[PDB]
Amino acid sequence: TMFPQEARLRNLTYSSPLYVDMRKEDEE
Amino acid sequence: TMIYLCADCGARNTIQAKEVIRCRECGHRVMYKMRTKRMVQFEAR
Repeated sequence: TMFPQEARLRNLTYSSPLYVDMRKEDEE
Repeated sequence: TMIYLCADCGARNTIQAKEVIRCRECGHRVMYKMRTKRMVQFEAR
């Protein structure tokens, strides 16, 4: 995980990933 | 090559040119640089 501001200087962007449950059919 | 120092631990990382930036007995991946010797001329004004 990120620990800013120990980040920043690594010119790192401070985001998190999105996870959306997608439906195609296999119950889950 | 030279020595480097970590942001947290500070232990001597003494790591080699062109490799991977990190530490040894711990974690995190940054590092600053030891101050030179170095008796430096400083006026008191």
